[PDB]
Amino acid sequence: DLGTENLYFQSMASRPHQWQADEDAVRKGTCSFPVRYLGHVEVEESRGMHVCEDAVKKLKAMGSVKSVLWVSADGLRVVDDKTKDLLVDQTIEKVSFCAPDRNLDKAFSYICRDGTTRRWICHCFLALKDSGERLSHAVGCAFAACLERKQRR
Ligand SMILES: [Cl-]
Ligand SMILES: [Cl-]
Repeated sequence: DLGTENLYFQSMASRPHQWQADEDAVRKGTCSFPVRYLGHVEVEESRGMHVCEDAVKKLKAMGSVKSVLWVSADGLRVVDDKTKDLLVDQTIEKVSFCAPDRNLDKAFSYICRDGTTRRWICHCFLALKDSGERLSHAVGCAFAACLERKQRR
């Protein structure tokens, strides 16, 4: 869809003195979060706070993998805890939108376009030690860092 959040505005709002460390970590490619990867789902939109919520409830009603979600300015990565296998390597430039969940506080998801499959694909998570919004803030820092480096280049 067409719809744009002011990234600067929401950066200034999200100021718990725990997330101060997250921003410098995302830029320095060291930022990680313990998660449970729910899976990917077809979604009818590139963005939507409720569109995500839906996609989460699809998977939560379907049937999860212990992993670590890594957040850098170049992309998001999910590494398996059991096998240490790289499960997901999603580039930050083809990520459309991300958001936490109004009704699942540990939930975090992001939408992305896959040009080969020609569809919008959500990717849901349940954080183990953190809140869903903490993760989303981290990925927003990526969105910012990306745009900022693309402007210099
Ligand atoms: Cl938005
Ligand atoms: Cl930088």
